[PDB]
Amino acid sequence: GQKINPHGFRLGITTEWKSRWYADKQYKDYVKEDVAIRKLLATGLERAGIADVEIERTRDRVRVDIHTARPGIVIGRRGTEADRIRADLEKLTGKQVQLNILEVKNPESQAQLVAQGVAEQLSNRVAFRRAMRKAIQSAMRQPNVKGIRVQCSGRLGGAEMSRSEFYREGRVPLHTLRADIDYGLYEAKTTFGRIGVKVWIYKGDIVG
Amino acid sequence: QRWLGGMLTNFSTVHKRLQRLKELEAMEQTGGFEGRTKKEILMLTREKNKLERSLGGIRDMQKVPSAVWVVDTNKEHIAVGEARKLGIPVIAILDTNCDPDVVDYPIPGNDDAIRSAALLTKVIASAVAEGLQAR
RNA sequence: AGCUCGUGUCGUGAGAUGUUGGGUUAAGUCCCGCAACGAGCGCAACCCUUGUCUCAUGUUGCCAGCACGUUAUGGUGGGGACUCGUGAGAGACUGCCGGGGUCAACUCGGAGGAAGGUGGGGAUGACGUCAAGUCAUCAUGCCCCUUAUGUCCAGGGCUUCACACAUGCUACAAUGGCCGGUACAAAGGGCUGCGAUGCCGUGAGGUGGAGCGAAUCCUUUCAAAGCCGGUCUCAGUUCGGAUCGGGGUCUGCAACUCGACCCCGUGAAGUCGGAGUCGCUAGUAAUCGCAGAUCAGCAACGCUGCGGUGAAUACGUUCCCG
RNA sequence: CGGCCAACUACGUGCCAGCAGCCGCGGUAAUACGUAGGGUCCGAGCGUUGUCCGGAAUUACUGGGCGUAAAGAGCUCGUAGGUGGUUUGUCGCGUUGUUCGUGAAAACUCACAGCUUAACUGUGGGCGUGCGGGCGAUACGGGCAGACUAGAGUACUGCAGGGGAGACUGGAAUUCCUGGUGUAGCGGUGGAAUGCGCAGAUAUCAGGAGGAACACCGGUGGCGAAGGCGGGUCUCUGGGCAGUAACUGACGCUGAGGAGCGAAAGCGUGGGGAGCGAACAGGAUUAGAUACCCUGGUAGUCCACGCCGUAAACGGUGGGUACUAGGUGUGGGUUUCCUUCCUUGGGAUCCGUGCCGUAGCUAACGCAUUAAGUACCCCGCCUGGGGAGUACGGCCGCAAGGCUAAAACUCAAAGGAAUUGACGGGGGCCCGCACAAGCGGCGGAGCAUGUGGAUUAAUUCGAUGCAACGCGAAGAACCUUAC
Ligand SMILES: [Mg+2]
Ligand SMILES: [Mg+2]
Ligand SMILES: [Mg+2]
Ligand SMILES: [Mg+2]
Ligand SMILES: [Mg+2]
Ligand SMILES: [Mg+2]
Ligand SMILES: [Mg+2]
Ligand SMILES: [Mg+2]
Ligand SMILES: [Mg+2]
Ligand SMILES: [Mg+2]
Ligand SMILES: [Mg+2]
Ligand SMILES: [Mg+2]
Ligand SMILES: [Mg+2]
Ligand SMILES: [Mg+2]
Ligand SMILES: [Mg+2]
Ligand SMILES: [Mg+2]
Ligand SMILES: [Mg+2]
Ligand SMILES: [Mg+2]
Ligand SMILES: [Mg+2]
Ligand SMILES: [Mg+2]
Ligand SMILES: [Mg+2]
Ligand SMILES: [Mg+2]
Ligand SMILES: [Mg+2]
Ligand SMILES: [Mg+2]
Ligand SMILES: [Mg+2]
Ligand SMILES: [Mg+2]
Ligand SMILES: [Mg+2]
Ligand SMILES: [Mg+2]
Ligand SMILES: [Mg+2]
Ligand SMILES: [Mg+2]
Ligand SMILES: [Mg+2]
Ligand SMILES: [Mg+2]
Ligand SMILES: [Mg+2]
Ligand SMILES: [Mg+2]
Ligand SMILES: [Mg+2]
Ligand SMILES: [Mg+2]
Ligand SMILES: [Mg+2]
Ligand SMILES: [Mg+2]
Ligand SMILES: [Mg+2]
Ligand SMILES: [Mg+2]
Ligand SMILES: [Mg+2]
Ligand SMILES: [Mg+2]
Ligand SMILES: [Mg+2]
Ligand SMILES: [Mg+2]
Ligand SMILES: [Mg+2]
Ligand SMILES: [Mg+2]
Ligand SMILES: [Mg+2]
Ligand SMILES: [Mg+2]
Ligand SMILES: [Mg+2]
Ligand SMILES: [Mg+2]
Ligand SMILES: [Mg+2]
Ligand SMILES: [Mg+2]
Ligand SMILES: [Mg+2]
Ligand SMILES: [Mg+2]
Ligand SMILES: [Mg+2]
Ligand SMILES: [Mg+2]
Ligand SMILES: [Mg+2]
Ligand SMILES: [Mg+2]
Ligand SMILES: [Mg+2]
Ligand SMILES: [Mg+2]
Ligand SMILES: [Mg+2]
Ligand SMILES: [Mg+2]
Ligand SMILES: [Mg+2]
Ligand SMILES: [Mg+2]
Ligand SMILES: [Mg+2]
Ligand SMILES: [Mg+2]
Ligand SMILES: [Mg+2]
Ligand SMILES: [Mg+2]
Ligand SMILES: [Mg+2]
Ligand SMILES: [Mg+2]
Ligand SMILES: [Mg+2]
Ligand SMILES: [Mg+2]
Ligand SMILES: [Mg+2]
Ligand SMILES: [Mg+2]
Ligand SMILES: [Mg+2]
Ligand SMILES: [Mg+2]
Ligand SMILES: [Mg+2]
Ligand SMILES: [Mg+2]
Ligand SMILES: [Mg+2]
Ligand SMILES: [Mg+2]
Ligand SMILES: [Mg+2]
Ligand SMILES: [Mg+2]
Ligand SMILES: [Mg+2]
Ligand SMILES: [Mg+2]
Ligand SMILES: [Mg+2]
Ligand SMILES: [Mg+2]
Ligand SMILES: [Mg+2]
Ligand SMILES: [Mg+2]
Ligand SMILES: [Mg+2]
Ligand SMILES: [Mg+2]
Ligand SMILES: [Mg+2]
Ligand SMILES: [Mg+2]
Ligand SMILES: [Mg+2]
Ligand SMILES: [Mg+2]
Ligand SMILES: [Mg+2]
Ligand SMILES: [Mg+2]
Ligand SMILES: [Mg+2]
Ligand SMILES: [Mg+2]
Repeated sequence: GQKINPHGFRLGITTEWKSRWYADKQYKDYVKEDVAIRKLLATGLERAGIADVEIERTRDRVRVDIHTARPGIVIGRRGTEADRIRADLEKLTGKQVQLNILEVKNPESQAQLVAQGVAEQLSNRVAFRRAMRKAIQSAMRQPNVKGIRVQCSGRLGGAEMSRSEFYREGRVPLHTLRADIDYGLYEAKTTFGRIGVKVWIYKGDIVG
Repeated sequence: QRWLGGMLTNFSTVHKRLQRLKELEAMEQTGGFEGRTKKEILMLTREKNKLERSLGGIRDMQKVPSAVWVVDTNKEHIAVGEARKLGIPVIAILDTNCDPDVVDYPIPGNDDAIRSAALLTKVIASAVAEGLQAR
């Protein structure tokens, strides 16, 4: 191993929790229901990349927050996918649940969305060279973000060996705990096997 | 005081730091000093001193030169070398130990005597002033 | 503490410069001149804890100053004057002086101050190497079985043992074993769980079960080494506890392999250790306890953390390893 | 149908079966093997094989090099040949100056024309790149018929030098011998023992004997063609340098074959032989030493006469000539001027010898007037690495041996310079309980668990130095549990 998760490292200062509640009696069931519903959401929803999932729970009520680049397919104009998600939640008996859909302001500045896009491009036909060129240029087009790195590991091009290649551009202070690092990763599918994509996003710093 | 290597040849790099120095002057003239820690305040004052001391002419030239004038070319070979590399005409004082093909328009004289150096610089400055009035 | 990139220059070309040399620093940290100018990953800082003070602030916690206790102690009415605990803020920045220093970095000494020159310890692993470990955490391309290499229990073994290596525990005995008396800790767990007072047991534990989803109730008023008194006069020993047999408890449908704990007898072996070798420079080494945890019991001397008593030295890089 | 080289995917076995002109391709998932399709090239022909040229400037006349990759012979004298410093005079034998005069036919090249166009051939030209004689030229490139001198040599005066050979001679040191004095050790290496002593060592004084070589001066200095050359003195002698320039008036250069000199070692004969020192004995280290180390010491090292004729014989660069910017030292000699006329004072000149540097050259390091710069003249040497500087043959040598110098087979590379890591029993400047000073420990014995190894029907599986081993196992009567 080389590096720990930046999100875990800076989780105490600059970033905030996605799931917030307190439990001592049945916390095992709370967390197992949480992980089960997150697995079913990840399995069912693949066409639309779920950037973030957030839940806050008091007594019985639970409110799930879903962040996606676009909500058009996440929630239909009539609500078919919302009805399906509610049906899955009531099948696992998540009692009363209220869902919120929020669209991101800049899809290219979030780690998960660009990672999913690059993973899809690599999966279908797109070569890693052009895929990463497009991803990096779309990243640096945005003024707010400064430093970008993207990395992929595994069998590239179907060769019988493992390539670990990365591109860097800008400033990404991993060691600086003040640095606002946005971390994301995903496992892309391929006929020859699977390749992992790893991305770090630097967006300014916070003082206080 | 200090000749940066290839500042005329590599102008796109020093243009950014001219931008940076102008931005730092603009921010300093505002009066914001207590908004930053004294350590980085001292660091920025030191870099003000360094860059102001080593950078005097690109503040005022901007639009790149048309001719280059040099004194004591055997020590200042970097400037004349860049001048010939870029094709800019060269006018300089050649002493008894200087290469004559380096300067397009040589001016015989001494770089080692302050009297002669001051007089030659005053003569060329008078020529420049006459041209400036003549525009 | 090094690893790179953009522009430029030299050569023609691998490339070189930047990253060199002088000084300085724990460090590519800083300064001086230079075909270098700069930027990135680094490094320091930003995080947590710890060392102080001020404010805010009294219950299940403390008691300065008032009263009731009368043997059980703030126990009870009372109060922030302190710790107690947790918020905000301040405080180490060569802050100031002398001398060396290129008048530049930097260093020694000196006053204040709690700390002096990253105050202490953590989290924090740059590009990469060992085709390093993991298809028995998980996911997966290929091949293989599909009436079996699938499933279920017709019980058992993972712990067997002539021997070696590796890391620990307990010691080899008096700075001790044993017996009686006796004072100080931190943090933490508890729902189909922690478990009081009481009675019976040598003791595992049995009956019974208050208080608790928890500064409150249980983990004993959380102790051990620590102090006083008594023995042993150096013995294979009152050190040292295994081995085996005889008797019970506990979890459980059911303790033979193959559990743990309690009681007895059992008395073998061994006197600081062979070359070689390890770890430790301040709460450190060394020694004595407690707790998270998996769990129904349990091979729990373990991993992890929380504590208690608490040293010695550094003359300096010539030799060994990095 | 891997890249060279226009043309890719699937199916079948995997260090097997196999491909292939060079690199090179298969060790379960091949665009390189075999089969399928698909595409490419060519076509009544398509490939393989063999011979010949080109690229190969890879035999370099046009058109290569010799510092390190292959090469300067060891260096001179010098025969035959090749090549020449000015201008003063014919014949025209090196030669171009124009014309008539041959160049068989066929072929090549240009245009025409015919077989319907096609091969095929039909006609006339043109082409037919060399050589014959008669007529007309004289600038260079040769002999011949006469003079001068810028190369060269001589002549006059000086010059410095370890140049060579013979003889004579000096001091210090080592060893040995002789005689005092003087006592138990002396010599030795990282440590010790073989070695010599108690029969008198070592040490030290006096004397003598013999052999080798000349410390300082002594240097990146001198000379010689090169090997090389230095204690003095004498004897004879070579080479080189400056000035006056009197004289010779094309005598100059290099030089295949040939001949002479030549480091050390080796050989014969006859002498010498102090020190040193192959070989050989012991002592020492190592698992091992037939070496590095110690104690001894036979050839040789010295002399005279002959021999062999090889060296990283290096400046790894043949000689000679002319030209091309400088700076800083040394040696030798002529001059002139501040002028004391003392003075590395200053200047001019030629020769020799160090260092750094332009332009230039070179693949780079580097050379740079003492060229690897730009040229001229001649001579030797080289054509991928082994085989092999070897066999046979020839020549020389008494021999050791030396010179001349191959072929088969094999490899697809071997080599020169330079960039960056790694390593170092190469160095400097730094870090840590790394050592030093230390307490407490383990390694001797019980304990309670883990790992190898041996038994059993199973003893599940994984992790085996740092970075596994009271590790997953932070809980085995059913479960766990996979056998
Ligand atoms: Mg490193
Ligand atoms: Mg160029
Ligand atoms: Mg610099
Ligand atoms: Mg560097
Ligand atoms: Mg560099
Ligand atoms: Mg350099
Ligand atoms: Mg450094
Ligand atoms: Mg830096
Ligand atoms: Mg830092
Ligand atoms: Mg009180
Ligand atoms: Mg790194
Ligand atoms: Mg691997
Ligand atoms: Mg498997
Ligand atoms: Mg997988
Ligand atoms: Mg599978
Ligand atoms: Mg089992
Ligand atoms: Mg088992
Ligand atoms: Mg180990
Ligand atoms: Mg005991
Ligand atoms: Mg007691
Ligand atoms: Mg007590
Ligand atoms: Mg009792
Ligand atoms: Mg006992
Ligand atoms: Mg014993
Ligand atoms: Mg004893
Ligand atoms: Mg020892
Ligand atoms: Mg103990
Ligand atoms: Mg447990
Ligand atoms: Mg092809
Ligand atoms: Mg092709
Ligand atoms: Mg295949
Ligand atoms: Mg085809
Ligand atoms: Mg050919
Ligand atoms: Mg020619
Ligand atoms: Mg040639
Ligand atoms: Mg050679
Ligand atoms: Mg030669
Ligand atoms: Mg020869
Ligand atoms: Mg002749
Ligand atoms: Mg004629
Ligand atoms: Mg004629
Ligand atoms: Mg004719
Ligand atoms: Mg004819
Ligand atoms: Mg032709
Ligand atoms: Mg016709
Ligand atoms: Mg014809
Ligand atoms: Mg012809
Ligand atoms: Mg002639
Ligand atoms: Mg005359
Ligand atoms: Mg003459
Ligand atoms: Mg002389
Ligand atoms: Mg003689
Ligand atoms: Mg005597
Ligand atoms: Mg004597
Ligand atoms: Mg003798
Ligand atoms: Mg005359
Ligand atoms: Mg001659
Ligand atoms: Mg000749
Ligand atoms: Mg000749
Ligand atoms: Mg000859
Ligand atoms: Mg010859
Ligand atoms: Mg002869
Ligand atoms: Mg002879
Ligand atoms: Mg000799
Ligand atoms: Mg000899
Ligand atoms: Mg012999
Ligand atoms: Mg002889
Ligand atoms: Mg003899
Ligand atoms: Mg000897
Ligand atoms: Mg010897
Ligand atoms: Mg003998
Ligand atoms: Mg011997
Ligand atoms: Mg030879
Ligand atoms: Mg020689
Ligand atoms: Mg020669
Ligand atoms: Mg010549
Ligand atoms: Mg000269
Ligand atoms: Mg040049
Ligand atoms: Mg060149
Ligand atoms: Mg030069
Ligand atoms: Mg020359
Ligand atoms: Mg040449
Ligand atoms: Mg051989
Ligand atoms: Mg040969
Ligand atoms: Mg023969
Ligand atoms: Mg021969
Ligand atoms: Mg080389
Ligand atoms: Mg080098
Ligand atoms: Mg330290
Ligand atoms: Mg030590
Ligand atoms: Mg031990
Ligand atoms: Mg032990
Ligand atoms: Mg196993
Ligand atoms: Mg191991
Ligand atoms: Mg370990
Ligand atoms: Mg253990
Ligand atoms: Mg086991
Ligand atoms: Mg079972």
